[PDB]
Amino acid sequence: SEKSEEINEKDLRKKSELQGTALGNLKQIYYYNEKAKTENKESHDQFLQHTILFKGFFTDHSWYNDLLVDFDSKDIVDKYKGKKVDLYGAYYGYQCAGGTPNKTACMYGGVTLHDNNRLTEEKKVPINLWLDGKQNTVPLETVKTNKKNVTVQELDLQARRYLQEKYNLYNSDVFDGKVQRGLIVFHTSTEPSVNYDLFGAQGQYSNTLLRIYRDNKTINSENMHIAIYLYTS
Amino acid sequence: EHVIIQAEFYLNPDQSGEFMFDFDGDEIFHVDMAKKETVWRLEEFGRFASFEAQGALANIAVDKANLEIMTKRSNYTPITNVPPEVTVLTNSPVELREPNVLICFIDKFTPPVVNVTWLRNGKPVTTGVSETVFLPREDHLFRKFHYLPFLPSTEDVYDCRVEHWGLDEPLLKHWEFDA
Amino acid sequence: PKYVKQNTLKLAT
Amino acid sequence: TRPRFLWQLKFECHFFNGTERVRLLERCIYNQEESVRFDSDVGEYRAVTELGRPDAEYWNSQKDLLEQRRAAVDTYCRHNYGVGESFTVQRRVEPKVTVYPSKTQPLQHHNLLVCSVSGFYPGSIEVRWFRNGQEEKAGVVSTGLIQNGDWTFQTLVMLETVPRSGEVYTCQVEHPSVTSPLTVEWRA
Repeated sequence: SEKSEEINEKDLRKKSELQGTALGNLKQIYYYNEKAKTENKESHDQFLQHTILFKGFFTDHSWYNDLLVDFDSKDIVDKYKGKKVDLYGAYYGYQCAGGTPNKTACMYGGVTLHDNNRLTEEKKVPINLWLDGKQNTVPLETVKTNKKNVTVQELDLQARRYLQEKYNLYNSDVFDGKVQRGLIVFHTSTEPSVNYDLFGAQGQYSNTLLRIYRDNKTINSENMHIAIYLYTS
Repeated sequence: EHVIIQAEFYLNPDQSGEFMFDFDGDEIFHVDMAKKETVWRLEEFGRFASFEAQGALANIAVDKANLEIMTKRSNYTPITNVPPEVTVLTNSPVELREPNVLICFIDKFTPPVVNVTWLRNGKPVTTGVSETVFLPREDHLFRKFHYLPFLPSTEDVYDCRVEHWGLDEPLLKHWEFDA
Repeated sequence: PKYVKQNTLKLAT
Repeated sequence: TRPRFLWQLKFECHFFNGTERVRLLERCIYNQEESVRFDSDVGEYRAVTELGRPDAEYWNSQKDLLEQRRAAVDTYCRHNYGVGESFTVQRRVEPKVTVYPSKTQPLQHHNLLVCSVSGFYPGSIEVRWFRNGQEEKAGVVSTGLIQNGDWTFQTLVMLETVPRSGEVYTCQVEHPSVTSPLTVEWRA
């Protein structure tokens, strides 16, 4: 963690700065929307070379039947192609192409290795929150995860669902959404920490709103914890 | 008098593809599939026109799709390798202690997969080296480019290293200032 | 001035 | 290494006399064999090798798709043409002309001269030689139009001779980027 008068300093973007339906799409992506999560999958199926397509991945969905995962490089694809894999991200439809025409959805990262990644016991990720420096008590069940090397995405998609349920993070100022700013640190000990401005999301649609997860970052679950600082200023 | 070409391709098993426009043999622009952004040859072209990169991304989805079909109907007959022709060249008559740029024109080759590497006295380089996507020709093979900037000398000898699948051994092309 | 691409079609299945 | 399979797709716009005449030529190629194509001058798809068959009969069926592929001469070819007209068609850069000898020699022992135009665009170029004001169509061996790919050309028109003192050679170059042909003279 750190001081809320110093994290209070860094130049986070504001909710002020959000052009159009963007906000509603963060509340869309994070709160209402569905998201992938299905263990032991496979494939060396792609569209272009930075991707991996999961031919016939969705079963009982009114539109899609394929989910195409977008990585930064072939390099990153070679770690997961044709190997046992687990997904856990927020997918989408508008713009997306590569799978069965019109019936395909896109994602960004959220992929971990399967073999030897299950934990002996479900890991409850400890979250420390701050509502104007004034720490608040957020339950342990909030962020769970069974993987050892969990993806930064899998944890975030969850915490980002709490901040909505508890603080209406993405609801307009009208529909009471006091928080004008907020950050989120995924705290690991033996590795560099992951920092995510809560309103520093670029673009208006899911296609960019999800890019943050394109590097497909994966951290070590245990010993870890989360940190959240929100600001009404 | 003039000809524009919306040429594009998808290749298996490389699972690689490309989409670019052409004006009389000069790439006008191409889409960076990965970054999903249109890349104007000369930065200038962009302060003027445009191109919804998103569009190319979708066309190619179909191409991939058409290849699968055709490959099957053709009863899995594969492409026949065709070795390129390299021809090192320069931007302008080399002048000692006067900047220049070594061109490596790869040509008349297919499929669209070729490795190129720049050697300065045997060693590799990254001195402002860029290339050009695969350009189209009337016979449907490909014509490529590679540029390497450099300040002339007699204290140096350069070479264009070109690896392709039609070649029985890498292709070396030496260039050196003559006095 | 917007460049317009030409949509590629699906072959005979 | 493994076998390769390829699919190439080209949409061609042949512009004759500016825009007064256009011809769209959609071409489908597998590996390196064009299997099916559309031609504004024919109006419909047509196979060009047995593999093309299914396709042709197909598409031409949707008179709806055909109708489009026929108007594409105005919404695509013509439209695109004027989109980049300014930086492509109009594109003009004045060449740089230079003269020098290949292998400095002891005058009058037959030599070779090389004019090195460089910087080009468009390509259509001319470069005659003139020994003492007299044009020569004899001994002007040229490398040809060399395209650099950065939107610039550079040809090298050489001339073989025998350096008699006093003779004044000159390389003239007419280019659409210059109102008056450029020139450069060299003393023997």
